[PDB]
Amino acid sequence: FQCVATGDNKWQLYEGNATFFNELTHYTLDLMEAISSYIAPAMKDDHYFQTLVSILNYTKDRYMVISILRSLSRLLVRSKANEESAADNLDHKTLSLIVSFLLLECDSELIIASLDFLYQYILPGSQRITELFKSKECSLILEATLPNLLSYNIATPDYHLLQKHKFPQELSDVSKVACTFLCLLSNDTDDGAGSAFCQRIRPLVLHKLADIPPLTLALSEYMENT
Amino acid sequence: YNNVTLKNLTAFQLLSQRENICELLNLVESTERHNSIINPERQRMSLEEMKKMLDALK
Amino acid sequence: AEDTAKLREITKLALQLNSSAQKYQFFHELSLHPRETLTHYLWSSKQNELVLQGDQYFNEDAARTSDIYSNNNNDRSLMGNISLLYSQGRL
Amino acid sequence: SLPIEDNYIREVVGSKLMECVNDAVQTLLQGDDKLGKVSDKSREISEKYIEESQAIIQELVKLTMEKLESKFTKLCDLETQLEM
Amino acid sequence: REISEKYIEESQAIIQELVKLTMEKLESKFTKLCDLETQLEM
Amino acid sequence: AVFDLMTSPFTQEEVLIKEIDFLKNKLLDLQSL
Amino acid sequence: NVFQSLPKETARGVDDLTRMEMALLSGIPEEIKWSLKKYLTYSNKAPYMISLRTLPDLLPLFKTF
Amino acid sequence: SNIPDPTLPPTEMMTRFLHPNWYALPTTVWLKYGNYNSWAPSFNENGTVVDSTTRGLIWLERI
Amino acid sequence: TQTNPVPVTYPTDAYIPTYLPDDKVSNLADLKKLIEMDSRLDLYLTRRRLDTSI
Amino acid sequence: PLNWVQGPAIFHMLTSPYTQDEIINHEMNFLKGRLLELQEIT
Amino acid sequence: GDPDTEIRISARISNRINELERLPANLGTYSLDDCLEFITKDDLSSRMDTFKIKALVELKSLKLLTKQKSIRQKLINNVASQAHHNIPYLRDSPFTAAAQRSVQIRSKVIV
Amino acid sequence: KKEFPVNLTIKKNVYDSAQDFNALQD
Repeated sequence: FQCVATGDNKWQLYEGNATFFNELTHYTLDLMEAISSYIAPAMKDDHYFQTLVSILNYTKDRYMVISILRSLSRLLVRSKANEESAADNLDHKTLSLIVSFLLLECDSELIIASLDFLYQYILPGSQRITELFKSKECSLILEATLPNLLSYNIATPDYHLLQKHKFPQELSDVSKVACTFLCLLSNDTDDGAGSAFCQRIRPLVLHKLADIPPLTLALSEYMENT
Repeated sequence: YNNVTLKNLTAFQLLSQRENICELLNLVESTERHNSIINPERQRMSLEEMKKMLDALK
Repeated sequence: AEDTAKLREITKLALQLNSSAQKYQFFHELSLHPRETLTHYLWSSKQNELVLQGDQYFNEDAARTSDIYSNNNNDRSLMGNISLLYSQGRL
Repeated sequence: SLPIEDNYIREVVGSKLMECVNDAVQTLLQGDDKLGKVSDKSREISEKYIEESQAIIQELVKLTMEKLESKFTKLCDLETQLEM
Repeated sequence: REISEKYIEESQAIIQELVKLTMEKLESKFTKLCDLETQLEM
Repeated sequence: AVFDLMTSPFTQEEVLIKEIDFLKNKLLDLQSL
Repeated sequence: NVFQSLPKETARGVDDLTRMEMALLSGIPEEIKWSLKKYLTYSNKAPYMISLRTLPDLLPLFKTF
Repeated sequence: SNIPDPTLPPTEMMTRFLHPNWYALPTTVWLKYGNYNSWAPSFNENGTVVDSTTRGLIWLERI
Repeated sequence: TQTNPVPVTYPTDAYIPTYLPDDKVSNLADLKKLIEMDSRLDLYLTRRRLDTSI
Repeated sequence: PLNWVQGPAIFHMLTSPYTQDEIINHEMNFLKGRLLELQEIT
Repeated sequence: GDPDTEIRISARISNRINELERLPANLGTYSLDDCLEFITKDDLSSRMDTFKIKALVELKSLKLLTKQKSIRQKLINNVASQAHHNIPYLRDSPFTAAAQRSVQIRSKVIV
Repeated sequence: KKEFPVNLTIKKNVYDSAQDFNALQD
């Protein structure tokens, strides 16, 4: 399937036999999703991690993208301490595509599958935060989308009805995941790539904490670490 | 006509399969399905539009 | 707006390109191998004709007559499960 | 199996080309001297489909440009919408 | 066949020139707009 | 709605407990959507 | 006098578990198709019956296809 | 007996047949996100038989 | 907007074949360059339309 | 060890559709007819 | 369909019903083969009711016409409702086999 | 081929209705 995902001249797929392979590869990706939890010690030259990152940049199926994101999120649980294949094999196209899913404000399961993979990727923090906040187009999406995902699917108190006279008490599914990801991102000490990012976001997150009283109970560590 | 059925898929595969073996013996014309899709005056109009876009963007 | 109809036109033209590419690939494989694709045609087109000729004895004026049950032992589809449906109570 | 209304139905209410094509294929699958002629016909049919496909590719490349150009104008509005 | 052959060889040099011209235009657009966005951020 | 008889190392009460643990999960998966 | 004490749990032949287990070990292709279709039915309706933990002699049987 | 007379208004005998070659099959479901989303996975397939390309060919040769 | 995407009947953004010979066409890679151009430009427009109010 | 146990209730409906929306409406009725009958055992 | 031509069928069925319901019940027969039987003044030969039976089989088959249609509806809608488990060329199809395989997909669990 | 028997001895004449049998005259 890597030849179909890339576009090589070897093993050209027969169009009459494409229906014998499109429903074949889903049952293999489901088994990869099933066994993805037990191959959690990963090597540097991992053929699964080399193949699925090229699978993800070619496919156009929502269920397949969710399956690849779950298989890559639950594989990097006990990831590494110094170096692994995740710090080098990301060739700036997949990492610029997973973060770019957060602009999809309609669908939420893709946001969940992206934030879970980012939460499992941000767990080392030594060579991961500087890798994530590196380029000029990947570190500026979270300048506006990360406060936007906090007050998502939450009945915020509007002000247009208060200006045209003439409280939710809850959260959402993505809100706790975004708060946990932001609080673990707030643990970047010694003013690295995380603490320089978190100082430009707090005056915008404080505008959202003024309206939602569950956001006072949430984001506990980020308020203590400014 | 919004959905497809078993007979519709089988008839679609059969009509797509007979027309391939019908062209080898050359007992069908199949020129109206050729010229209306190629349309060489539309192709040269397309080339003139791309040349006009070159002249507008330079 | 015009963007939806424009993307519709681009998608339709890409489907025309996919049709032209599949019709190219069939003749390309027939040029590469001439043997095991014509027997494949004589098998698959025969099976497709057997599938399309599998629904002909269940019409309006065909089932009200008696040329289904009587003397049609060559059909083999029905009139063989009357010993099975009676044992299950379906009648 | 009882014909009852079968008399009254009769009182009230009173292809070859593809078989010849299949027989032609069955005759072409006997001698090896004809498969080369079939492949030489299919080579120019494949060249005809290359000429069919390349014009559709060029028309897609043309039709992408105006949908891009409208977004270029929407992009050029931002140069003043941000300066304000 | 010559009518379709005439308007298919000279068209690729038009396509590969105009796509590169749009690339050279969009690069000069984005390298200005990103600096404007950083000035807006400051 | 068909039935079957088969051999298993589990007893009938444990098969019924496994049927409860499967069908309540199926009910909680189907009533949510 | 001897045809009155037959056990009813095995008077219908052998049960479907060993029937479908011997069906894949046999060579009859329609029987193999029926056994794989019924195993596809059991894998959707009751996955714990045909699990590999309960039946250890099940994992070489599916690899041959 | 309790049989009806044969000059009764229900006598069509074929009104709820629904032959299995006319069953609808689950095909690829195209999804829409918005007006400015061109990098998202567009359509979705879970248990589908045919491909989106060969269903789009049917959409081409019908509409 | 809703939580799930809207099911539509018309196809959207079909595939591009990669098994075509590039020695005669030499335009499928340029069409892929146009697709990634459109995706980058739509990415910037979507980020601007999200940053214009937040 | 051998134990002759009754198999589970498999929903084998007479007609066999292929769309998902024509299966769930009968599957919920099968669950309501199955769990209310196995509830009185325990 | 076509309800305009079905009333014309029912009017011909009811015509023969009303014709057979006007025959006398005391109908006897006499064949040209009885001379080998030597029928006396009180003999009761066994070839007297050869047409009275056939005058009732038609009259009671025209009444069970709606009776056999229910059995035919219970037979055809049980042998043709599946149509893909006994017929070999319909179950050996690439669309039908993939559909019957894909309708049995169990839902995936999360974590 | 099984065919329903046309019993002409039971049916009454429609056109003439005068050359029928005396048991079918009434």
